[PDB]
Amino acid sequence: MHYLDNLLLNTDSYKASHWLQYPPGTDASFFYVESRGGVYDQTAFFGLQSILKEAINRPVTHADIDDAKALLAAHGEPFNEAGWRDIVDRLGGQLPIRIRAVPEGCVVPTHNVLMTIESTDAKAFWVPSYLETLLLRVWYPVTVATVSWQVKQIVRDFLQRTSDDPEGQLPFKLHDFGARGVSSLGSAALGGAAHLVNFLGTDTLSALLLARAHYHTPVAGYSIPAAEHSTITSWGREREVDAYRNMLTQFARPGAIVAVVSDSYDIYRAIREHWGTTLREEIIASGATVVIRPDSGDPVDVVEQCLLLLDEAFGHQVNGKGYKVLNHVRVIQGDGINPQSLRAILERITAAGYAADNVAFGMGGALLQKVDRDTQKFALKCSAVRVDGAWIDVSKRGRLTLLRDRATGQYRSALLDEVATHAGDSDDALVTVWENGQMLREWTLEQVRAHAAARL
Amino acid sequence: MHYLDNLLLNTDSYKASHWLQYPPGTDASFFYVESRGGVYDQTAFFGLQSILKEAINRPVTHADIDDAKALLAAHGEPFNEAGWRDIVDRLGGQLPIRIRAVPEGCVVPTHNVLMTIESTDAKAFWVPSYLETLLLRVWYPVTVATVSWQVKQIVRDFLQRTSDDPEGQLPFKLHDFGARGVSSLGSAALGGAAHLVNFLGTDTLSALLLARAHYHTPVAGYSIPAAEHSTITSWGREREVDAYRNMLTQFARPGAIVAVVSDSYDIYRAIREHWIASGATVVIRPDSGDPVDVVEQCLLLLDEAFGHQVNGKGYKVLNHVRVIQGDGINPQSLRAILERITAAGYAADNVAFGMGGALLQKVDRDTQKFALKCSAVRVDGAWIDVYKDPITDQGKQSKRGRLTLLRDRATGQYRSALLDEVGDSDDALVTVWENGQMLREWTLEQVRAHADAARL
Repeated sequence: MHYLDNLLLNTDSYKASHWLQYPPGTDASFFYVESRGGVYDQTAFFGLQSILKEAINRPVTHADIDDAKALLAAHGEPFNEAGWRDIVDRLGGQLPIRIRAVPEGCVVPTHNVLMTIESTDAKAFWVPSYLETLLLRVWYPVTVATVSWQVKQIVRDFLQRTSDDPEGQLPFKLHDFGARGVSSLGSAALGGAAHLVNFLGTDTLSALLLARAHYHTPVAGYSIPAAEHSTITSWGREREVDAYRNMLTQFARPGAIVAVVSDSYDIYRAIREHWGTTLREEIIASGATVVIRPDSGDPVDVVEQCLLLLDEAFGHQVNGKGYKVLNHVRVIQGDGINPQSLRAILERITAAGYAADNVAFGMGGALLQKVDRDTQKFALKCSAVRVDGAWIDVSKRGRLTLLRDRATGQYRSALLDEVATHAGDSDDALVTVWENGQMLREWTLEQVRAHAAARL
Repeated sequence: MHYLDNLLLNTDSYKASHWLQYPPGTDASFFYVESRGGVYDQTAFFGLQSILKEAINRPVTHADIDDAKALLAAHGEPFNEAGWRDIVDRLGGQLPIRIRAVPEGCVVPTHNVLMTIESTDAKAFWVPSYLETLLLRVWYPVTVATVSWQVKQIVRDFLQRTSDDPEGQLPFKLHDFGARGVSSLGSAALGGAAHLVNFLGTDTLSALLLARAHYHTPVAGYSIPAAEHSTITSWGREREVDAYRNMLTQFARPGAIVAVVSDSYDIYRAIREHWIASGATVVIRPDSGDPVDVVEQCLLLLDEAFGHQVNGKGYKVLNHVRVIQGDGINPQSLRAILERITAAGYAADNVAFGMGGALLQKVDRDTQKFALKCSAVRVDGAWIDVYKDPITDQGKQSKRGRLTLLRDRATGQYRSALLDEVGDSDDALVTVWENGQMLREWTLEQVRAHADAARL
């Protein structure tokens, strides 16, 4: 990625000449980030720590300026060469900004300050605006973390009603399969880590690498061996049961979990005859759990059909809450899953008397790629500048922060002046996470996961 | 950055388990890529060269294996340590695969082979499937290049009918400003470069860096200084005319082009309520109103204040001023604008378009139904077709066997064909990459030539 290792070019073109647009005598600038609404009423704030670590990873250099000046000139943009040289020569190439943010993992209602960015040097007051492009991409990890968090609340509800161990089951019920469906490796890593705020199951190895490098977590998630259509069908139709038996031979051990896509030829026959008759005793003797995966048919209907046929072959127990738990086998549905279809499946199977323990869900592109900056109407806005020594407002206005009520937990946005006058009942909910080149507050993924305490 | 620098972990977790699942006697695999349909009936192939240069940038090493071995064990996957050590020790850490692709920039109807991947080593025959995750993300640059190419064909049609210089105007008519609305820096670079296949205007500086590093083109695109609305709002309402005045004295010079943003109502007051010498062209961007209506109204008002000349086709061309619409632009609304303004008698010269998230982010793997399928394997010395039964395949695999793409000599038409059958057609794929060596590479100039030659 060394070709992209120049912070001065990690911006929109027109920002190269933007400093010339401020009023004469401008001395400082203040910006905030918020969700202005969208699909969900609240957002799980995540990813700013990774953005800052990766995008601002070294001092700016004179060679950075040389390359940027030449490229921008031929590209058609003026460039503040003298201003950047001053940052290199006088400020050590460190950016004079202060960033404050709500602790990552907190879930905050929309229309609220989530981050603020302020200039810390009078001559280089324009730096916050230069960083708008790379900082506003925080919309992506926030939105993925929010989608994942919203799904977690849905599953938790049905597990509460129908399972004897809701919180033991819950972290494995949404599995991220989206690395092939997202637009970049870097997006897979950050989007996948955003899912891991809420769940433990992932096939996005890049998310483990980002969690290890940026969130102090050596092993942030887990997965299982799983068959693909192409390995099954390479055996030939006549050897479908041998392909399945090989999955057991390689991977079925006591306590192990193994997923097998079972619709290469006919999933009803696969369950009734191959798994449920020919291989049944081998599965029982393995001590393993076999997870059946449909990959065709109506997503809701086929999950219920699978549970019924698996029940007929393997039996069930009834749990403390009166719901059936299949013996030795589970179902995972990755096809056609969104929060609406996921809730529909859970509604269908619990109404048929099956515990939500029996099923798990996969999302791929619907989680990592079918999100955009408008999903939660993300915005980064200038709220105040200092001109001739006086702070001037630029409907949210002035130097702002986020407050949290100590008794109710409710959030609201406020002027910084009111942290003192409202020291009763409310605390400042933002913390300073980055200032003048120094990251000042780091979270572990464990801490982020603890914050994501939020229910609704 | 460096935390993602291990090709062995740039895959889905279950791919670590995958080689154990093939039948005894397997020793080759074959894969093809196609678009199965979707929004558009043809796709511009672009981006594989950047994916290969960045994702496979060095030989695999023993250190890579040690790191992958330890993480995957903790994560829950088996790992083919011996197979990877053999690749490092016997094959120099070079991946034993052959990739063939249509030359980048070529535009191919859907339902056609665009790429094939085949194993080249009998022991390491499982390597192509291991790379499926990172290779399938070629869907993204192909899809962005396709959206941009489809916009180019619409604008081309209207310029041919109403402009005296269609091909001179065309490359500046769609401007990318998606860098803040895309999910990561890497996606901004690769998606932004996909737009540069068709057009010259971009605010995505990351795309310039990728075009230079991966497509050998140091200055691939251009932009102009542009007023930020909120910075103008920082001068105070009583000095808003002062703010726009500053914009021109800083940037407006003879051959220059400068953009000013404005609320549509203030364009009215400026010309009808009353609220040329620099030699520059000023491009006005309205920020309010309906996209089709407001562009027509701006042209009418601007005609009042600046006048126009009639070109050789009979259409009015404004003096000194142009209009760019960057709000609400998608291919359908862009065509509605061109219909309206040309019905009003204005040449397509007068207007340009911007797309942001709508170009770089609001696309997914389903936009062009992008597929990568294993279509054949060799087992016990015989090549066999690989496929799900038609009743469960749901149309996702249209082809079987070892395949290529042909170009008809008489008609220039593309069609897909079995390699064993391959008469008045030439093979349209070239071998771009084999066993660690990039065998055919393109400059962006060549890519653009391919795409610009394609029509409809």
